[PDB]
Amino acid sequence: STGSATTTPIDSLDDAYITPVQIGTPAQTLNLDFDTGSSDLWVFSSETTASEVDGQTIYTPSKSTTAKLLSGATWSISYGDGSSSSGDVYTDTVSVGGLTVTGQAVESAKKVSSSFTEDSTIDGLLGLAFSTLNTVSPTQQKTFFDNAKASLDSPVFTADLGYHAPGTYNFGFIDTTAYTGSITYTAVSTKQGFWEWTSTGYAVGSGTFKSTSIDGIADTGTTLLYLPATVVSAYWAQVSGAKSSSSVGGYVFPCSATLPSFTFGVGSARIVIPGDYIDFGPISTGSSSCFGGIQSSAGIGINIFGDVALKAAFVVFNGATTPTLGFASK
Ligand SMILES: c1cnc2c(c1)ccc1cccnc12
Repeated sequence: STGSATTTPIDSLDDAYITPVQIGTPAQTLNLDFDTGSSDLWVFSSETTASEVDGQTIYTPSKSTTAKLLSGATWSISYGDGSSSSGDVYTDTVSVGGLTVTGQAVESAKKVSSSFTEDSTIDGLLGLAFSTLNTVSPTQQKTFFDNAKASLDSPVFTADLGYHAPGTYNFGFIDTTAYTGSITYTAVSTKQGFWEWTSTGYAVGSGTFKSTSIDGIADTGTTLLYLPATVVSAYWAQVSGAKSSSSVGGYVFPCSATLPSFTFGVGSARIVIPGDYIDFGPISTGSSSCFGGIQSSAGIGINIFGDVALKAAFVVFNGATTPTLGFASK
């Protein structure tokens, strides 16, 4: 079997992407953020504290004939940006673009932190990292991808994110018309539970490529590209007037400046991120200072190839016995 669904940016900056997901019988459609950096499928629900819901579509397990309370199971997640959510667990039928999984753990949120409440367009998250990161206690649960794996024609999912435009998430097959040239595959380490890989270097604009190993994670749930301080400093040194601002919390640049492109290595292949993709607009309404899409990972502890980098490529997440990541130009 296969699945194919369209993903759409939530705003004009591509801060996040939402993909419609059908949960329960009869179907309840919720717009979820597909996150390859986490492993919990959690949603806003009829059980969420009324004051913490601001416009989201909620899942109502009492209206689903296939919903089952997973007696005594609880979940609690604390994301990298200080955001958190927690609640109880149900099992229910979940479908993504025609691909159906029965008995998928659906984590019903009882409490959500304010940053989730503020994003009215995001109804929950669909975790696509490895199942060892799932927070369900006392019995850890499998991701949607892990549950679908046996049924898929091929144990892969692909991410084709658009720049200020809709894109596609495909499950079970590789669309050979969605990319140009060939796909370069690279090794994945699953030790921390992430799609962790090693980039072979980088270039700023039309400069010389610097061969250096950069260990990072392919993360669809992170908006920006977080790289070591040395790399980020070399990029922003090429932008007149760019500087690191502690009040803003990162590198900012004059909105009138033209940004150079950024190249990252995947084996012997090169993926070019156009400079326009690194512009995240004014820091505040009316400001002539703009926020950069390439930031330091020094305070994070891990390098993250977020939406800024992934949207410049066709990306294959190969969940075979020995997992790999594929990258192609598009
Ligand atoms: C991810 C993280 N921080 C940001 C954005 C996206 C977009 C705009 C912005 C403006 C000021 C400060 N941070 C951000």
